[PDB]
Amino acid sequence: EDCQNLLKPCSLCEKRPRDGNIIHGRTGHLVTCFHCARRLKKAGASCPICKKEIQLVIKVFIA
Amino acid sequence: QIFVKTLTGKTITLEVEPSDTIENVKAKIQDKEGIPPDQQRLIFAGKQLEDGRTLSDYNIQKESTLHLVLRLRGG
Amino acid sequence: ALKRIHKELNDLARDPPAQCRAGPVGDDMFHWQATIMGPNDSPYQGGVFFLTIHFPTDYPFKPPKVAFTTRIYHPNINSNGSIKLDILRSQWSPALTISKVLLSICSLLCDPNPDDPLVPEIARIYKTDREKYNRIAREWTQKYAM
Amino acid sequence: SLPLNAIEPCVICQGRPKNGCIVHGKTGHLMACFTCAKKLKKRNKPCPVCRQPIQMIVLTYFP
Ligand SMILES: [Zn+2]
Ligand SMILES: [Zn+2]
Ligand SMILES: [Zn+2]
Ligand SMILES: [Zn+2]
Repeated sequence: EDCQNLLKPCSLCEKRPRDGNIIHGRTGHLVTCFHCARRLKKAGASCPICKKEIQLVIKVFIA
Repeated sequence: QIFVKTLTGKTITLEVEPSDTIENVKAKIQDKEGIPPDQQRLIFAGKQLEDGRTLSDYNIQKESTLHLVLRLRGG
Repeated sequence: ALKRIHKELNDLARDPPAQCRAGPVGDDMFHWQATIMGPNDSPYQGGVFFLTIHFPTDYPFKPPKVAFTTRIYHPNINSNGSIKLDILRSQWSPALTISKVLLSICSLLCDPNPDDPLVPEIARIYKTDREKYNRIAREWTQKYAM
Repeated sequence: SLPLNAIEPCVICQGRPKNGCIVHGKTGHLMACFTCAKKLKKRNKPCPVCRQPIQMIVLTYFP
């Protein structure tokens, strides 16, 4: 039931939905918008949740 | 403003010009749903909507709902 | 498949697409009957078209088998009510639901494909004289589709 | 309409939350659970929603 966190706005900028998936290996953490996730990656920051290296950031569309 | 019923059955709201072209609308839908306009087929009154045409041409009033399905080919 | 099929019926029960309806025939949840109303300002206007739908066990990884029970005059649909349409075979997607399949089928009614026809004989009429093809489609609707 | 979509179960099996993210290029569609999405990949089917080739399935968390 943690699926309801997808209703909350980006955990950082809070102006946008969480559509950035932070991908490390075959897993991913979707807590931020695409722009914030892309900016974390770009700054060399690791995943804010699990602190694993960020291999990829993708824009996620829920359907 | 018009409404689109997505492939998965959700309703999205679009802000559109009466003279807007179907090809643009699809583009808008691509921005919201992440679907290529080439894979979209918009249906209204049970009939498909041609890209070249426009909302005006097809008589789409405000608040009218469009239905999205996948591109298809009869054969 | 049942959980998926039930969901589809529930949304159909409540809010069905403009002209279409579907639901099981009798007991079996895997056998449905559907009705498609002929689109307005087409030769099929006023016609009520019945179809059968058989959901496979692996639905929706595999397409439902859809066929016309009502007779219809159209180059992509034959006299067995067989529909040759890509989303029923190659182009199927598990995200398509009966409502959307039914809607796609109506849109096929008004936008046939004479270039690669299921019924060649009707293809030539559509291509050459369209007033004729429309004339026949209208007669078939009144004869067969009322 | 995001509330109804994000919390709805897998569109495919209707039995599990949508945690399988279908990745293609810079975007993904989050529709199916991880199990159902792996089957699609495994059978080399494309993405149910956009029809693009599936590059990989990411098991996605949303804390
Ligand atoms: Zn953000
Ligand atoms: Zn992480
Ligand atoms: Zn599933
Ligand atoms: Zn996709």
